Amino acid sequence: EIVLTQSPATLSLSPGERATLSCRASQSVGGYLTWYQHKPGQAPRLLIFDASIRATGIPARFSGSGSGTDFTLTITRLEPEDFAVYYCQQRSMWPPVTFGQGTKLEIKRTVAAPSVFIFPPSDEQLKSGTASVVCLLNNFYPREAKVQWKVDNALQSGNSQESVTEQDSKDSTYSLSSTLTLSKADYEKHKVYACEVTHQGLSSPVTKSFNRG
Amino acid sequence: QVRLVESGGGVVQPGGSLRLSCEGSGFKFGDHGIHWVRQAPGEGLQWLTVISSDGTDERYTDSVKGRFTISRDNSKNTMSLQMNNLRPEDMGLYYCARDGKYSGLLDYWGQGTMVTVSSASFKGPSVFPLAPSTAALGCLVKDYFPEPVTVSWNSGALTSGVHTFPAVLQSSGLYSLSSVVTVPSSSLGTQTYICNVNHKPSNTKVDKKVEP
Repeated sequence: EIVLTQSPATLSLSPGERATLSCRASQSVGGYLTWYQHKPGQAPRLLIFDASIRATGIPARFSGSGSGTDFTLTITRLEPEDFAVYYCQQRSMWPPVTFGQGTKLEIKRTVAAPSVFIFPPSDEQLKSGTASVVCLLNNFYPREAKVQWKVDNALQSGNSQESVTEQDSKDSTYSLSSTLTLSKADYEKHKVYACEVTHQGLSSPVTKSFNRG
Repeated sequence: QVRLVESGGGVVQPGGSLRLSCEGSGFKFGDHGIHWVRQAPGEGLQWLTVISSDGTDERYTDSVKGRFTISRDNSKNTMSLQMNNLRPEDMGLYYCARDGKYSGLLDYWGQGTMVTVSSASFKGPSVFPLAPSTAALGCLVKDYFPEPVTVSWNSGALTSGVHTFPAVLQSSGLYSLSSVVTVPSSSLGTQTYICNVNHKPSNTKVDKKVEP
């Protein structure tokens, strides 16, 4: 069964620049290979099939090259409409029809450090027996960030969940939401609730905290 | 004006079944074969099945082999896939994609219908406040099932500095999400901020006022 490996996983680039995406098959599918474009909430879009040929409506900034095992997709002069996810798909040996895990073409921007906010649980929630502490990381670039919850100096792990927005159409920023969840009984026996953020726009970790009370 | 429209998706319990459907348009449809490809959350694309363009060959991938059966009826421009004994590996977005004039070429795709496999019962959200002390404030839309929910701020009038996050699935099997907005700290005791939450799956509406 053929396995496509795409690189890089995520490509950060600026418009006007050249983007080069690779797709390695585990075994010559040779000519045979498509490339697809995918924007969130949208239907995939065929770009070029049989490796080098663009379908109709697809721009010239897009060219496919390659054979058997190694393939490349070059978007030679980036428009903002291309930042999407790109997938390669094989069709020499199927089923099954395989895909790579996609490459995400994202926008390079300058480093923007996160504005951090911590939010205590509402009294209303605490009556139902649970407590949600929320830490917001607002409009930062790049995307990689690190949230570390601390309760009374103890590092928490396994009791948080996180979510990141799509890159802003206007800013090219990302924001992240982290929720630390604990029982009400636990929330009440502790005091210091802190959110430690590590990001490349900071010389050192930022910590927002509050004391219950 | 090639259109592939999926229908049928929904919620189901593990071990249950659904019947999906794909209606074609702007093209002569028995002519091409039809594919189902699915996209689970935080995941890529994986192929599942194709039915030739006449009625005769039907391929499946190892994994739905036994559990899934595909079909069509060109005189109607549909095609359909019955999925049985559904598991939570089956959960995701299902696209029907056309095949090239076996091409193995999905040349036009649909947007997809959503399949949810959960033993969780429908439930409307508890909406909590994320109170401010520029400031940040929001609403915590918690313990709802299933997706989705929409959030507005001040009935559509607060649109700037609004970040509504993707929901997260907790162990309860209930979802949880956040919607924040950044505003001027000078507006806090002056301007009212209300998040409008709409969870259509449960016929539930909540407006939550958030103050300091």
